[PDB]
Amino acid sequence: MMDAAEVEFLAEKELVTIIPNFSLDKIYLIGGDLGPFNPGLPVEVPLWLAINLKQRQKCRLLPPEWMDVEKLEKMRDHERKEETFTPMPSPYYMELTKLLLNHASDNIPKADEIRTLVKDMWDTRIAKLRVSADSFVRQQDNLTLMEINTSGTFLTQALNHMYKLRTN
Amino acid sequence: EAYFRVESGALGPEENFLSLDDILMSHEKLPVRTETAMPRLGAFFLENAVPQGSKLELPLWLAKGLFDNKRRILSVELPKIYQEGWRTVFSADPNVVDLHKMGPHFYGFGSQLLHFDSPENADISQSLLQTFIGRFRRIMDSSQNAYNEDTSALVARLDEMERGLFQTGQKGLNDFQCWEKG
Amino acid sequence: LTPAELIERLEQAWMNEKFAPELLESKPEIVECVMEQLEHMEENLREDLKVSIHQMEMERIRYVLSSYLRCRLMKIEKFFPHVLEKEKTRPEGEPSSLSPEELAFAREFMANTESYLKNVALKHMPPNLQKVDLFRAVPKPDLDSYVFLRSQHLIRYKTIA
Amino acid sequence: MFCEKAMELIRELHRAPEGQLPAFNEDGLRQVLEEMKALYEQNQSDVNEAKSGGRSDLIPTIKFRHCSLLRNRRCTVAYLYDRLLRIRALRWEYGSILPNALRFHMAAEEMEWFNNYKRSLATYMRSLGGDEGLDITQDMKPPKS
Repeated sequence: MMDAAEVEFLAEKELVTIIPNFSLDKIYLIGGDLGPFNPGLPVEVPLWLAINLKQRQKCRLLPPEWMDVEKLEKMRDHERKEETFTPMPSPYYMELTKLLLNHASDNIPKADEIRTLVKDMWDTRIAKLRVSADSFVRQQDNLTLMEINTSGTFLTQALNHMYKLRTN
Repeated sequence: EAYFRVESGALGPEENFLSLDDILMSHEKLPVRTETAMPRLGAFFLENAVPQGSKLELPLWLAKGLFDNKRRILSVELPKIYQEGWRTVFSADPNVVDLHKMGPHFYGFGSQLLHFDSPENADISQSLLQTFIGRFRRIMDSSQNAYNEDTSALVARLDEMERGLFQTGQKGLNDFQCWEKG
Repeated sequence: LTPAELIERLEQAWMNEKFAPELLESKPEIVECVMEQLEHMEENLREDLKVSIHQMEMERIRYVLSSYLRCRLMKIEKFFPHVLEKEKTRPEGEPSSLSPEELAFAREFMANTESYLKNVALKHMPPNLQKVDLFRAVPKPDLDSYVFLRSQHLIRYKTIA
Repeated sequence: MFCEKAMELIRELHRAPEGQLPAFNEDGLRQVLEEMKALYEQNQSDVNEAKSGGRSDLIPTIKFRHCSLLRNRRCTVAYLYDRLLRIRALRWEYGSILPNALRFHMAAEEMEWFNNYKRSLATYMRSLGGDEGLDITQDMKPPKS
């Protein structure tokens, strides 16, 4: 299985948009290229580089299109709507929110508000993951890796005790 | 961490030779009757030998080490809790039973207890699930949440394999919270 | 193949070996290659900001390669008997789920453990009972255990295996 | 005769919180073996006394003692192995040199197994690439910077 750290490492491969305050030629990285850097000129780079440059004080992070208050605030409801699991914006929606709100709240339009709004969607998403578990066990997708691991291992065991006792 | 112990197996067919949990489980006495006399063995069982028919309490490992399909050495009886007596009260509501006071290794012992070819083996197993799949909730809901004296009182009733589920769920809930922070 | 692809693969053989309850097939290629690609960089590397950016991409390239092998070693040790032999008992025509370095290691592992058991206590035992068949003492990977496969879902590994 | 002594040995390990390593129980192990020796002779005898001495009513008494020998063994092996599983971790935790605190809880045989263990892991890694392969003990957690 994977732990938060390990999963986050994957969220950090995710592309985000930043406007740098410097000029750098095109760096040819092993895992792709990173377009030339020009101040005041938008460039898409990996969340890890972004966060690095951000704290290195040499750039400004642009909030993902979806990280808009009323935008998600309209998704939480669509989640608390459909009885089942609602497909998420970013397949690491939880990570990006944690990494961006801890490292670049400066660039996020009103954090305190958006922050909570996000978890209210992880809570009523976990909740729905627990009630839906009681079932698969008893009667014997669309989730983010960060959800199927923070609960994975447990559900994993339970099932390893089912088929083991359901046969004994 | 880097310390990966030998996990249990008592719920599957046999135990796991190197499992500390399994040796610990299999060390619980059991209601056993004698068939043929056993000389010398009278000093340990303070009552030069042990008559035929004596009612004894022997480790599940010993009772199983002597038992065979002829009962030519040992007679065993299903402990009071695995009996259809409670096997009904559990059917009512398992989430109220005190699976710890009763055999601490409720599930594990119950499974290994099948070897003794009891006729009513089936009915037992068809209850070892009804009582687990029945408590699966109150156990998960307790683990996937911060501590309170509702878990400190619930936990005091889970058996050894549940107290285990409890920890695991209590681990991820504490791995993610140790991440959601700074 | 291409650096971009290569790495991408490593993250597969890495995660695969991390969700599969058994010492998966050895991918001595993805491994020796990324090993080569990295060293390649450490060279051209030794400007400022540029270099730094390359070192960071490497600490991740390294991280996975390690987290990867580190997972394999954990598996072999957790099953040193059902591996040190499992190879010898694998039809020549299939992939050796253990490499020649992991071999001299899984091999050394037992020769150290076995000697320990014997010397420390297993030899002071009543004759005709001083030996132990680790091949049955140490449990084997439980193939019938539930996992998570990616359209993603979960179900016993054996069936999928 | 009930392998009770052996039990207090696997317990000294069940009562060890995370996977801490309590001091090796030299004394306990000795009392466990000497107990097997006793269980042996006094069982082999009854075995001889049965092959010749005629008295067959002994089989039960013999099998019983056999269980003891086995049990006492299962436990004394599981114990020595779980300590190895723990000692092993000590490598991926404190590094190459051992906190002189742990050496103090290990048997001379265990420190021996450990140094032989490190000594090989060392070789393994050093063969993963040119100029001393790749140390996989470092980079334990994904980088945060």
